[PDB]
Amino acid sequence: SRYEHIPGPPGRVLQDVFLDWAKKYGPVVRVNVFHKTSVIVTSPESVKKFLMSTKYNKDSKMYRALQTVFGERLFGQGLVSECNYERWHKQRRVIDLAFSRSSLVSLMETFNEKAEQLVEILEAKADGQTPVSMQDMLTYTAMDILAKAAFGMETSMLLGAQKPLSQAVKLMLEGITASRNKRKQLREVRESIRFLRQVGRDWVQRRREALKRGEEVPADILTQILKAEEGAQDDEGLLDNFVTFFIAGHETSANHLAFTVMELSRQPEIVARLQAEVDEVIGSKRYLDFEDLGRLQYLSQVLKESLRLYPPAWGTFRLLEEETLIDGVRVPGNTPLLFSTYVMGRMDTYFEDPLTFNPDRFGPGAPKPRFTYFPFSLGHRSCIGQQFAQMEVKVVMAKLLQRLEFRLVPGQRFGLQEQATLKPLDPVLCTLRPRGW
Ligand code: HEM
Ligand SMILES: O=C(C1CC1)n1ccc2c(-c3cnco3)cc(C(F)(F)F)cc21
Repeated sequence: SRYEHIPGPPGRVLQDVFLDWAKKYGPVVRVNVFHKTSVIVTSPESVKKFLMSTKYNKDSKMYRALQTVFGERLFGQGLVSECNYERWHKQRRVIDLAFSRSSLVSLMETFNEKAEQLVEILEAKADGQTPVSMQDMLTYTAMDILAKAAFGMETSMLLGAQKPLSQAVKLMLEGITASRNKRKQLREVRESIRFLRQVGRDWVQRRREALKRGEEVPADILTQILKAEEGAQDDEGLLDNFVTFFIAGHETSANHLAFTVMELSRQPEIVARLQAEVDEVIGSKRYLDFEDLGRLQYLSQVLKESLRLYPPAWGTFRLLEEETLIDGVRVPGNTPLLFSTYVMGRMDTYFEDPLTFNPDRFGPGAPKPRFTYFPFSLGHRSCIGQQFAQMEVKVVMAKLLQRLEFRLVPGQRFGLQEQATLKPLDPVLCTLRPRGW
């Protein structure tokens, strides 16, 4: 009853329903999300007010399904799911060191090596006939990159290894979804979460044993994850961040790559322009240097436009503590506010012809979106891995565009699914040819 006065209702996803309601009912709309009454806020004035202030913190109730699933601790109080400002700030500042310019520049070797491995695997299948799941292949690549870059470990998913680990991730993601929106499913989800935490325990032991033997350990994300736990009573905080980074550090990047390949399959002119750009910047070089990344300007725009229509992480929640007027609507105290870059990206009020894929929206001369576009969120709780992700995806995309032509298999859909994050409903099945053919 406390919300009844708020405007609202009395390969398609829940986010599409929210979009329809925002269009119908205005910038402040009552909705049910994660079993809780929330208010979706879609004015840029509100995005700015709430996201750009340390006064507004995440609503812990809306992160429960990341913290724990079916009684199994998952992300716990890791960097994404910690909602206490002071606890978050402490760990954020330590882990930030692993995302410095210099830290990220050193990762270019890993990015290049895994992208090269992917391209070689794909080239061998480029007979214009063999169907290849680009969603699967890009997910394996993202996983392999993350494991090496963040933890110094070789998952070798591109070689067909670690199928149990692949299964564990899938079931865990299904578990999050089931929790927030029987006997065998619970068993499989619980065991999957325990498995992921066990991988953490194993890899942490390997790190600590290497350090004690005085072997060479390159500073990485794990280094800082350990540093943040220096004098902790147990390893539960460490494992929280291990799992957080293990999942967050590949899942959204994989989704973003899959969406981009999927969309580009019906954009031949844009693809021809991307092919030309890659040809001009990197030529026949096997390896992309950091300085080459900045020169791939058109690719940068395509990837931004991809995130406008297809943000893997659709938004975020803040807790409104006290009754506040939001865009002429009285919103009661102790209310989750939902911010969605997905919704705002598809609203004609914010983007002309919103369903048109147009990289020119992000052109040098173009007016930059003002608080209407946030695929990495905004403010203090923005994505720590933004620059990491932007670099790795550019390396992967550039090498694909350098070497291969993709055709989406007829019947493949462009629809979305929500599985904790947004991703293509279909496997992005393509046939492939070498460039030139
Ligand atoms: C294209 C790829 C990516 C997208 C679209 C993305 C998106 C986001 C978004 C929207 C948030 C805010 C989430 C919230 O408010 O609940 C976030 C936070 C975060 N992301 Fe990402 N992300 C990406 C890649 C990565 C990578 C590569 C890493 C790690 C290597 C990562 C780790 C994190 C972490 C740890 C947070 C929590 C940050 C904090 O609260 O201090 N993400 N990301
Ligand atoms: O579920 C939520 C919230 C409450 C809405 N999330 C907020 C960001 C995020 C990320 C992520 C952020 N950067 C990289 O990955 C990943 C996932 C997961 F694990 F399901 F894949 C869930 C996420």
